[PDB]
Amino acid sequence: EASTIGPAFFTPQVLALEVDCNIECASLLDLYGQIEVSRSTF
Amino acid sequence: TYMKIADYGQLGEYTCDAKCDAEFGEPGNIRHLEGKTYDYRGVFCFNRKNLQ
Repeated sequence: EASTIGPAFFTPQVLALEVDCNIECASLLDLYGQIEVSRSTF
Repeated sequence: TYMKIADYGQLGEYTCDAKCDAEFGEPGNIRHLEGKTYDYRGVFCFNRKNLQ
């Protein structure tokens, strides 16, 4: 009958969105003077 | 309704072979009786979404 019979007979359609809601910063990386080392002390 | 032939009568008698006549016998009954018929019914409901 009407919905007084289990919550397992009604399969819920699973849609395909995904809220993220988080937040990063910008980056000061490219401005800085890039350089590349190979040992662990220079 | 229908027929119900009850019991055949006793017709013949084995009379003597001189008399120019037979002798009456008992009759039969047929009993035209009847009988009815019954009916069976019930119901059941539903929602519409809760069934989709």
